[PDB]
Amino acid sequence: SRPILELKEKIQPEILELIKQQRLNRLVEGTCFRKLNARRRQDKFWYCRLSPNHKVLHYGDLEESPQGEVPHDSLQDKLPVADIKAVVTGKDCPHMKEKGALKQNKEVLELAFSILYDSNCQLNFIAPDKHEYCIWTDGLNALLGKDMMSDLTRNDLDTLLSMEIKLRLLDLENIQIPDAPPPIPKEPSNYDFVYDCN
Amino acid sequence: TLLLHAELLQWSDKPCVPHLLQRDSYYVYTQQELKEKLYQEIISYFDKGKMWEKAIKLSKELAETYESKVFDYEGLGNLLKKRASFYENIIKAMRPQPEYFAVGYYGQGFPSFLRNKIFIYRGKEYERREDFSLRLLTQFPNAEKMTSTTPPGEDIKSSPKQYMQCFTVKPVMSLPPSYKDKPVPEQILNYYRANEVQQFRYSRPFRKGEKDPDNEFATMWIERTTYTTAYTFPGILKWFEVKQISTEEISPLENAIETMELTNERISNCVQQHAWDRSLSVHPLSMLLSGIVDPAVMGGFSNYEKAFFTEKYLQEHPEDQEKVELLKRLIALQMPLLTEGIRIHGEKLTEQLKPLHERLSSCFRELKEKVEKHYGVITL
Amino acid sequence: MQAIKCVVVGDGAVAKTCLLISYTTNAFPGEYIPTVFDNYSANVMVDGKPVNLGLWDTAGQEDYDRLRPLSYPQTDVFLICFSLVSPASFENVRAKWYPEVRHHCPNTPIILVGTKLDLRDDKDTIEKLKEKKLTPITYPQGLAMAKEIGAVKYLECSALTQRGLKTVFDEAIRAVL
Repeated sequence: SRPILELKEKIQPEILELIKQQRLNRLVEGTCFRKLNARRRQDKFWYCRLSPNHKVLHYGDLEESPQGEVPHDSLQDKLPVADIKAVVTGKDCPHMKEKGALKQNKEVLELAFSILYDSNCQLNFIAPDKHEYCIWTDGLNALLGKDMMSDLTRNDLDTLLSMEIKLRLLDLENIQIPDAPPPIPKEPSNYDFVYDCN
Repeated sequence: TLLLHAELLQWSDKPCVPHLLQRDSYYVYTQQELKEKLYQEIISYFDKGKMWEKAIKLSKELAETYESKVFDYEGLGNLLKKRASFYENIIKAMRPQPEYFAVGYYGQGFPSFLRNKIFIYRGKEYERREDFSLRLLTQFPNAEKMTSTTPPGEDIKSSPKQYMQCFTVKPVMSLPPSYKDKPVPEQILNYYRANEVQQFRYSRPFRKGEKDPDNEFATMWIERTTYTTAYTFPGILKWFEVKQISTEEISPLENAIETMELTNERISNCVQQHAWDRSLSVHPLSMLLSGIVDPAVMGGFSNYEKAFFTEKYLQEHPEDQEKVELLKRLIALQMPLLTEGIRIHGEKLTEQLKPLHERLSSCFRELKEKVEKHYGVITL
Repeated sequence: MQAIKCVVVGDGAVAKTCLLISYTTNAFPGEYIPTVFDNYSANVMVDGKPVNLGLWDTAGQEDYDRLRPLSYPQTDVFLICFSLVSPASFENVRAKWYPEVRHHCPNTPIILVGTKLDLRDDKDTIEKLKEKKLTPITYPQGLAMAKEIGAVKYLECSALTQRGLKTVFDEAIRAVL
């Protein structure tokens, strides 16, 4: 399968592309995110929609919406990407370094992500579980145009690559691909087509 | 809009054409009855739309039609009671003035209508231009603008990657008909300072002259950015294009004129708003008078003396110096205006204002005699 | 309706009056008109209700400390003002503008603001200050001074460029809100 694997893993471009596209769609659709330590009647649900323009983030101190996102220009409708330095994830989050009343507990370490914008104010966020957290940071890295850091993302990429190479190889069944590609037959150096083109 | 529809209708006694016979409900529907429905809803709108001027302006001929055809005497009376309600709302209730913006969407990236044309926008009553441009960034992709606030962005006249440009333009005054001769109370003006507005302008401070440090005044020029809106503000659409834009210019004399004019108009403004008011803080009086008594940051008294009143500016302008005498007139009516300021201060004068009013009387009569001699005014 | 009195206190060597009138001008950056008046006041909402906002311009002159202790009583808030790249402004505030205001009224919300933040990181002005052996006041310096006095909020915005300026005044208005 060595030539087959060469052929397969050489034509990547579109697979990670589509996975990142899906991540982007996930951020655009968005859902109710969690604030910090939503305890004293604080909204553990509030939405953050990536723009239809993909230029603003519809994040705002919205209420406990079990449905999910409510569509409007949120309490903080703007989050341009031109200034998004990064997102601190895990212990790197300032909300994970808080030792005051907002001290995030030990059950939010993987729910730790705060978008770096303005270099001082971080969208100190908490996730409902690991997978959507990884997807959020994935899509944000897609806004940064970098790699996807969900384990399930690499799952999707490998399985799509395997299925795709599976769904191409049909015709060369009963035939082999030499590791060195079979010799290109010497074309007639004259471009002369005795019968017309097409 | 509903009116525009009713505008098509006539008070005729009959159901005339079924085209206007709407599909929400349908029976005989004689024209005057339809206008009656429409006018009911229109007046309801205006009542909840706060535009009771329109409410009354229609209710008049509404009752006219009542009596003239139908004798809806019950409707006559209730309609007129509502008219009374509207008038009371007018005199009593006060209304805020929305900030106004002539908006240039620049970029071939905008649609054909959305590109390179100055759309005058009726914002909200108290809009900050920054939040306005913010929602434009919400409005459009490519959240970036021109710092070319005054001039157009020619590159982004035909470039993609839409740019923008905005600012709070001047709401040009309304024209209260037959009220200019009339000492009308304020309610008409407050209702007119930001509504029924089609002309607009934004400020263009400019430095055309000798930019010496103390004087900003022989250089200060305002290239007023005159606008005409195609349609009334308010109107069928909040925003609108500029129907016609015009730049302007303002000479060092004319800009001295306007500085002292805004000075005096704000003096008169605070004085008069205090005059008919009684539940007013005297802090603004302290503001005005404490600022006036000291031509402090720069001696605007002395600044105008040097810039225009003195001989050097006769050197700049011998023939057309008959406006620095007009600056003398401006101050010479300012200090009687400052005198009504003194009056309102004194009638609302307190213990900590007492040293303040001491300085008021003292230095103010000082500037009085000073303009009578040094500034060369011929007072009243 | 509400009217807030605020005695702005800080040195005139930084020319905060430019910033204040520019905001009152609400100007496009660099397009404001400074005036001859003092104590520029206006009326802008932040939320729910506009406020008759009064920004008393007490210039940097220390002599006016004869009647600025009349401005301190019965004043809703105060704007204590310094420049981050004018160290003399820093020390003058902590020596005159901070203490005199603090002690004339040890009970009033107080907001320390760092002027010329645009020049706090200005390589040319900073290298001048180092050549002039002047320390560019960084964010931690003002942070420490704030937690020293417990100013209701310490800030640093821009005058020529109006950056954070509108936000700074927004929190200034919401301070009594």
